[PDB]
Amino acid sequence: SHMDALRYHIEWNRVAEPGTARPAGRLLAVISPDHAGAPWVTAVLDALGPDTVRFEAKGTDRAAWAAQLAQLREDEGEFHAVVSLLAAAEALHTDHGSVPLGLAQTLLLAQALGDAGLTAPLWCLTRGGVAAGRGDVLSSPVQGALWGLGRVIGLEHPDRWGGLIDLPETVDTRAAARLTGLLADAGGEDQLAIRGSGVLARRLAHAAPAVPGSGKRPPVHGSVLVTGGTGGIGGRVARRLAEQGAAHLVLTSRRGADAPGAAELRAELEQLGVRVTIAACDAADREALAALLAELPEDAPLTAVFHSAGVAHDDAPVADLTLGQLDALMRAKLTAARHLHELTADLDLDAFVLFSSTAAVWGSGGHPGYAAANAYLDALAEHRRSLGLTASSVAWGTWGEVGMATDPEVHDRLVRQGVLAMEPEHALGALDQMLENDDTAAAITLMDWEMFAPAFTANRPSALLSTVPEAVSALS
Ligand SMILES: NC(=O)C1=CN([C@@H]2O[C@H](COP(=O)(O)OP(=O)(O)OC[C@H]3O[C@@H](n4cnc5c(N)ncnc54)[C@H](OP(=O)(O)O)[C@@H]3O)[C@@H](O)[C@H]2O)C=CC1
Repeated sequence: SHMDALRYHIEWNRVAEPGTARPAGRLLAVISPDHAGAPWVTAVLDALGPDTVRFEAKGTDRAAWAAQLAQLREDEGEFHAVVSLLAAAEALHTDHGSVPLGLAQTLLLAQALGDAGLTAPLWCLTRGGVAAGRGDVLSSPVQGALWGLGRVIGLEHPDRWGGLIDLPETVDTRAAARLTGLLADAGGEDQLAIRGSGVLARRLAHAAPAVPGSGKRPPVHGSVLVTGGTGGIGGRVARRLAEQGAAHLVLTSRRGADAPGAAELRAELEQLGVRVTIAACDAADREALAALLAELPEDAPLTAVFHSAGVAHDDAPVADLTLGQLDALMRAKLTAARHLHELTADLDLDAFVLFSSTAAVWGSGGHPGYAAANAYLDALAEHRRSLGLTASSVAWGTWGEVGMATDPEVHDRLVRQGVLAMEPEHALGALDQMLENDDTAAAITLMDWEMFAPAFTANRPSALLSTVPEAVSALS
C-alpha cells in the first residue's frame, strides 16, 4: 500500500571485522574532566594507549579551546583522528537546563576544531546511546541525542568527520581491538556499534507491510494527552483520535486556548461528541504537567500520550549554533519528554508516542539542534521499551497542508532534496499502521530517492542507505 510505502525502519547489520593494527599516527583523545570516571571511559583511554594526546575540555568556552587545540596541533602536527569521550557528561549544563553538558561540549569541540584548523576526523563515542542487536538495551537516551548532532556534523563538515561508535557495557580486549581497528580504517562506515557478537552498522530499510491486530493496539478510549495539540499535526491527530472514540482529549501548548485556530479546532472535535480540554501548559514545566494530570476524571484516566510539542526555528549551522539556541530547541523535546516519561511511568499507558523527524534519522544540514532534540526522542522510546513500558517514536518527513512546513521557505527546502510533502490522511494512516504493529520506531516519509540519494551522498557515501534499493539504483 501507499501507506506501507511511507514507513521505514532503522536496523543494525553485521559488518566486517576490522584489521588488527592500531592507527599509525597520533590520536587526540578529548575528555570531559568532571565526567571521566565511567568504566567505558577508562577502558577507551586504556585502549588508545599512553602515546595518545589528551585534551581536557573544561567548561564550555569555544575561544579558549580553539587556542588550546591550536597549540596542541602546532606541537604534534597532524593527528590521525580526534576521539571524543565527551558523551559521558550526561549532567545538565548549569546555564542551559535542557542541554546535557556532553552535548554542549561536543558542539563546541566541533566548532573549536574548525577554528583551530585541526583536520583529523572526529569520532564521537557513546555507551548505551543506541539499541543495536538482539535484546540490546539503550541505557542512555541523553547520549542518544548526540547521534542526531553527529549525523549533521557529517553533513556540514564531511571532510573532518569520522563518525559515531557505541561501546558495549564492558570494553574487553576484543571490543578494544574493534575500536582501534575502526579508527585505523572503518570500511566506509560511520554509524557503528561494537557488541559482544561483532561490529554492527546502522541501516535504513523499508518497513514490513501492515498486519492489522498484530501488536494488539487497544481501542482508543479514556483521556488522551496531545502536547502541541493545538498545532498543525497535533490538531489532525486529535481529530483522528476523536473519530476513533477518545472520550476526552487534552490538548496543550504554550498558548493554549489562545493558540491560532483553537476555537475552530475545539468546535470540530466537540461535534464528534468528544470532551475537549485545552490548556496553556509549557511541556517543559513539570509542575504544570503534574497539575494537568491531577485534574483528570476518575472515569477518564490517562490512556495515551502523543507528544507533538516542538519548534524548529532559530537553529543554525554547526559552526554558528549557540548554546542558548540549542537550549531552546531541546526544551520541548528532551525536557518535556523526560517529564512525560517520569510522570506516566506508573500509569500503564496504552501508547506513549513521540513525534521525531527525519532530521534525526539521517540528518539535515542547517538543523543540528533540531536533529539532536529529535534523536533524544527516538532514544527515549527504545529506553522505555527496555523498562517494559510502551513507547514509540515516529520520525516524520515533510507534512503537507498543516504544520511547520507550510512556510514556502522550509517546504521549498525539503521537497527539493526529495523529502516530499505527505497528505495528512496518508501520514496518519501510516501512523495507525505503526501503532497497530506496536512498532517502537519508524520514519514515516514520502521520498523521491532519485533526487535524495545522489544529493545526500555528493560529498561522502552513506552506508545507511545501502539497504534501500531505490537509493542503490539512484546511485548506479
Ligand atoms: N510538520 C512537519 O513536516 C514535521 C513536524 N515534525 C514534528 O511534529 C511536531 C508537530 O509539528 P507541527 O504540527 O508541524 O508544528 P506546529 O508549529 O504546527 O505545532 C507545534 C506545536 O507545539 C507547540 N509547542 C512548541 N513548544 C512548546 C512547548 N515548550 N510546550 C508546549 N507546546 C509547545 C506549539 O504551540 P505553542 O507555540 O503555543 O507552544 C504548537 O502547538 C513537532 O514536534 C515537529 O518537530 C517533525 C517532522 C516534520
